[PDB]
Amino acid sequence: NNMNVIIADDHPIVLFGIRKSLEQIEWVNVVGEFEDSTALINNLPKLDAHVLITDLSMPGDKYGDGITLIKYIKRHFPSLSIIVLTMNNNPAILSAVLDLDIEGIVLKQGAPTDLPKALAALQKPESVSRLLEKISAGGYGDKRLSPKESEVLRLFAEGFLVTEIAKKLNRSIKTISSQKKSAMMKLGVENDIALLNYLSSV
Amino acid sequence: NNMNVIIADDHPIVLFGIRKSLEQIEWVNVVGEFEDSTALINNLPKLDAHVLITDLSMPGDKYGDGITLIKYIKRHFPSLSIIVLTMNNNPAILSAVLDLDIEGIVLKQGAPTDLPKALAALQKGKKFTPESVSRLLEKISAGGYGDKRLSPKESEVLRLFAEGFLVTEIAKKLNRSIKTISSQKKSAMMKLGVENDIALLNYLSSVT
DNA sequence: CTATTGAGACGAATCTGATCGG
DNA sequence: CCGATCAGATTCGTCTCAATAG
Ligand code: BEF
Ligand code: BEF
Ligand SMILES: [Mg+2]
Ligand SMILES: [Mg+2]
Repeated sequence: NNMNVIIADDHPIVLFGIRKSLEQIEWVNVVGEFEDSTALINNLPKLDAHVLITDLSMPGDKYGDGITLIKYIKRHFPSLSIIVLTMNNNPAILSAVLDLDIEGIVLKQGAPTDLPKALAALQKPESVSRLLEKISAGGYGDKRLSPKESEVLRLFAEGFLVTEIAKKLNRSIKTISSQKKSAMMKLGVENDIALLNYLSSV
Repeated sequence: NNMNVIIADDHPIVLFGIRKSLEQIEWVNVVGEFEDSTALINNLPKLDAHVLITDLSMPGDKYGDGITLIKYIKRHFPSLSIIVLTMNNNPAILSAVLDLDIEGIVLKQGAPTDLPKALAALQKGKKFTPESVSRLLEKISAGGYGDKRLSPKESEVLRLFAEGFLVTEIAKKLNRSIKTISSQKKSAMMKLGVENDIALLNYLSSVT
């Protein structure tokens, strides 16, 4: 059958890279290419699209990025299937993204033919099973953050401050401080540096 | 006239793109596609290449990631012109990356025509510093202020802060007040081009 | 001029204690 | 129970402002 796909990446090289690879599949039609959440959300309605390809680390003055956005897309566009596609390889972040009950995750650091492997499944997941098994079978089942906790442990590595994260996600500095100091408690780290080391590696 | 190109990026979707971006240029010939800095080095002598388009942030066990690697390649593989294509948006990093005699810097956040125009400079023998790059060059650049040279104490503060120590601890630890440590930490971030603490720590990862 | 060093004012963050769900 | 969410008090850290001599 015929699907209509939206591609939402902050890097136009990767964005051209995908559309180039989705020319090969006849029944696939790329009906747009956006480079921020505000652009994605503004022209989402105007386009009849069954499925969307998005990334985690993206700019968004309004609608935010990552889990904050995936829930917002799901909320104000439930009709639309969502394929996440992230450069991030941190089990703690990924752990919370998998609960969202999205159409699938293709990793940016996975072989190129995993994206075709995703759309093949969604037409008639498998992709969302592998990581969940691997993540758990890697000895990182003791690193199961909640959505909020990941959605800070991402933004805090992006470089956004706690005051800044509270203003962007419409909570208080202390609710974020809670979710943050909670996150490190779940990971087993004490000081900002040690957290960023358990975020840099995995 | 024609050349020989290498591409090295951990994300094969980027690698798929970069390769397809140079199919548009008839006189360019793609002669390598590597993901890591271990594979890239082994096959460097085994191929006759005149240019490399490599990403800073990639996995490396034997050889480093970022500035440390570009310093090794400039040392061991000196004939080969390097263009850096990275998702990094850190003035301090990019700055220290720029001052290693690299043919040109392109960004992943930069427009798609940037890599063509960066090669168009290596076609007409010169560099392309895009809008997006120049925008970050503004941050670090000020008027004098020690010619952006860190002081003996400032250097000592960033070191400990990078070790994992807190600022109040360093105040007790280095014969002075919190004001002096904060002052000298904050002060030293203005010189390098960083603004937050996260941006500081990553610059003090590249210098390894 | 800067460098090194601060004091007081103010923000930026952590620490209890409390308030409602499956 | 713990999830998310906050309002006190209190500290960590920064900011405004300004002093030492080199
Ligand atoms: F920046 Be995304 F995680 F690909
Ligand atoms: F993440 Be890489 F530096 F492009
Ligand atoms: Mg990104
Ligand atoms: Mg990379």
